[PDB]
Formats: sequence, C-alpha cells, structure tokens
Amino acid sequence: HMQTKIQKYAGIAMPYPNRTDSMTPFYINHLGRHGARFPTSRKALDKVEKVLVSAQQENGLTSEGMALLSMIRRLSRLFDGQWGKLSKLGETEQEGIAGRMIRNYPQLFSNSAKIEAIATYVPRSINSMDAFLSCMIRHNPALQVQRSEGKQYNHILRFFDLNKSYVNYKEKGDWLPIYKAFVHKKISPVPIMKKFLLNPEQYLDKEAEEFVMALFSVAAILPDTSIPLNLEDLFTLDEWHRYWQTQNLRQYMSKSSAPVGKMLPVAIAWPLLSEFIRSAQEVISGKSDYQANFRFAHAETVIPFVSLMGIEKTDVQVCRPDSVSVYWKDYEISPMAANVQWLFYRDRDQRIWVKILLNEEAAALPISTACFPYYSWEKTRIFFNQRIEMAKKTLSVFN
Repeated sequence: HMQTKIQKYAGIAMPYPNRTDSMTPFYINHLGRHGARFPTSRKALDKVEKVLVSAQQENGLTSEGMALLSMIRRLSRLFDGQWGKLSKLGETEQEGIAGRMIRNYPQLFSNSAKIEAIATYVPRSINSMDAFLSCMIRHNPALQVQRSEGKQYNHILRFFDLNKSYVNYKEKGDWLPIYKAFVHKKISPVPIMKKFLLNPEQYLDKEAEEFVMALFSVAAILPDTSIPLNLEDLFTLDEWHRYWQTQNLRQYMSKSSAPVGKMLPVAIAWPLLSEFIRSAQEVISGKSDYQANFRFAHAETVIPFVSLMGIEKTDVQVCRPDSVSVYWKDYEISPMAANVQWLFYRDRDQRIWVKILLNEEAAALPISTACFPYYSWEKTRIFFNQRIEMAKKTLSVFN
C-alpha cells in the first residue's frame, strides 16, 4: 500500500496505527507515550518561512512556492500558543487504546478493580493519562483509581534527562557526524525544491538539505494536529522514503542500540525495567492489589525501554548505517501514542505466563516458549534481570 508506507515515513511522528478489538489476564503492566501532539518546536517552520521569504525577495518563487509560503504563514498562526500540546487526535488515540483494552479484558476491569496511573510533568503526557483514565472510568465508574504525575517520576520515566554521559552523547556524540553524512548522501533536495524555488541548484547543499528537512518536518507533524490541512502530497513516495531513512537513523543512533552509542542510550532505561518487574512481582505476591499499572511518558522513554527488554530486532546493533532501515524501524516501535503492555495470566495449573504487546501486537523475546505469544514469567523475569545487569555493566563503562 502506497498510502500506508507514506504514513509510516513520518517515523516517530506517525499517528497511532489502526487497531481492532479481539483466557483472561489478572494484571496489565503498561507504558504509553502521549498521544498525537502539535509540533514542539517552531524552528523547522521558521526555516521554511525564511527561505521562502528571502526567495520571494529575489524573484525566486514559483507559483506553488508562493502558495506554500502562504500556507506556512498560516500554520505559524495556527500553531501559536499550541506548541507541544496533545491534539484532539491524541485524545481519541488514548480513548481507543483504553477502549480496546476494556473490551478485550472486561473481567480484569470489572467490579471494583483497582488501577494506578502515573505520568511525567509534561502536560501532553498528563492529558494523555486523563484521556485514558476518563475512558476507563466512563466504562466502569466502580474502578478504584490512583492518579499522580510529576518530576518525582523522572528516575523511571525521564531517565534520559538524568544521566550526564547520555545527555552529552545526545547533544555532542559521535552519532552526529554519521547522521549528517547520511543526510547528505540520502536527501536529494533539487527535485523537491524545484517545485517551489527557481534555480534550486544555486543553493548550497547544506541550506538545500536544511530547507527540505524542515519542510518534511512540518509536513510530517501536520497529521498529528487535527488541523484539516495536508502537505504530505508535497512529496513523492521515494522522497518520503529518503527522508524517513534519515530520521530513522537519527532515532536509532541517538536513542537505541546503534554500535556508535555503545548501548549507552539503551542502558539508561534499566530503572523503568526494574520498576516494571517490581510492580508485577508485588501484584503476584499480594504486596500490591492493582489490576493494572499505567504510565504515560515519551518516545525517549519507550524506545530504549523496548530495546532493553530485547524485543526482537529492536536491540539489533547494525554496523553499517546504510543498512539500519532494513533491520530497525522507528515507526514500528514509537509512533504517536506508542505503548507497551505486559499481560499476565495464571493458567488452570496456576503457572504464571506473560504476553508482551508492542502497540497492541504480540512481540517476541529471544527465549523459548511452547505456546507463543505466551512466555513463562519466571523465564522472562530472569531474562529481564539479566538485561538489567548488562545495563548496569554498560553504564559502569561511563562514569
């Protein structure tokens, strides 16, 4: 499908994908990114507008270029005061995830079931939590609910802000030269810019690539805003594919298991994996009587968490940057409203099984099971504990 690949090429700006309803679990352990949101930064919009205005001043625009400039000035007005907010689409995404959970596992959330939800201090994540919880409560007002949020959860939901080596890597690390070299190889600006600008070949490579990247960025976020305007047809399938490859590599190297990061971006997630294991263990032991723990955070929470779990292919360490896109796909991991759900079951012989859902689809671990997608919890916990120990060892290589 051409249209489906185009949406996937928004990468971690892809809206949550379409999903469908349909033994019973006794506990659900959840992490969810906020839902679809407005752009967080005006920088890409400003860069597009400045290039076009400067071109208009030297007779450099085509007719389509002038139409684009007017659209860009309108988006600047519509985005004002909205930056980074959860959109109406992001609310409905959360209602959809909660609603499907309820219809799939009605017994777990029936009667006076207890649920806890936490979120970061970031409003779009808090609003996502509330869209989710409001759906849950509307379906069953007899739910018992604990809701909290804030900086007190930084250690498990914003670990990427707290590790100094990782912040330095993200801001100044060795992945940047590789990404910039890859953009230069991959982005072919002249055919895009020819749509809007006379003499596109008179632009320096660097400015042409930056213009095109910024335009792609504006077009990629627009479907997340619920504004009835569309730029994605500003670009062909191949053009979107090339852009996506560059942004995919950016996410992989800066946030996941790329060799150049030496697993530092993944290792920092170990406190959340530890906290997942503890909340499950406490529910199993009776220390907790929650039927579910929900957590609302960010793509930089989800991506390293998923890699640290070792969900197959997501922790791949691809040596050759040009090959990353074949083996690791950001839109499969952390689209808008991305979420991970561990579903725990007790079979009739009382053994505990766990099923992992990544964006509501069963995910594989590199351990054996006689009944995929269900894994032994004892086996899975031992595996996760090994991952956590590996993460602590990795972090020991960095002060």
